Amino acid sequence: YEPKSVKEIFIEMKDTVELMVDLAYASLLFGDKEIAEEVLELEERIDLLNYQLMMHSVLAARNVKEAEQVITILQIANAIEDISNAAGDLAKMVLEGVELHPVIKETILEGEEIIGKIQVYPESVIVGKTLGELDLATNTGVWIIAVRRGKRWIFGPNENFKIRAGDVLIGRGTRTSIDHLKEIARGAIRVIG
Ligand SMILES: [Cl-]
Ligand SMILES: [Cl-]
Ligand code: NA
Ligand code: NA
Repeated sequence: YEPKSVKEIFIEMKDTVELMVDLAYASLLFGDKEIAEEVLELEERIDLLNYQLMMHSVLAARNVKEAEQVITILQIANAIEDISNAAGDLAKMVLEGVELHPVIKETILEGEEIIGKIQVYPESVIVGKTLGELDLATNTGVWIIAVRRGKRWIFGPNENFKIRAGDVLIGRGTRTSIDHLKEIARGAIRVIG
């Protein structure tokens, strides 16, 4: 079985925890327990990745200097784990079904960076275009963290994911970036970039 590198594991941990925080906020904004459950599942993936990272890091150091260097990696992974656990604490609030103070959703919709729901209409030029080909993060500033398609969720969709009419995109970005993508998704804006 092909071994992974410390960097591959590290990159997945970093990418994953970022997705987790975004999804944690999304679960609070929409009071969505399925999103919240995904966060807890990602928390488990982070623990597994952290374990592999420690296994690799331990085995990779044989002398003092190497040891000192692998320790810096473990220290950062520990910080990532702290963030992962914090995101899990937010998701747990949603799973418990507590009544959220109204300012919470408002805060999520009004910060420098926000979470937004974007409905894709049939006439939108993005229909039929995969995420890889579109790369919305790059071309629109709107980062897609999940997609609701009917009765199913696609979390952290890759480049092989193709957008369809009816899809509901969950994005993270500035308010103006979100309103802009909504116009594109509606069909009002026929041009992308
Ligand atoms: Cl690598
Ligand atoms: Cl379609
Ligand atoms: Na060692
Ligand atoms: Na739909």
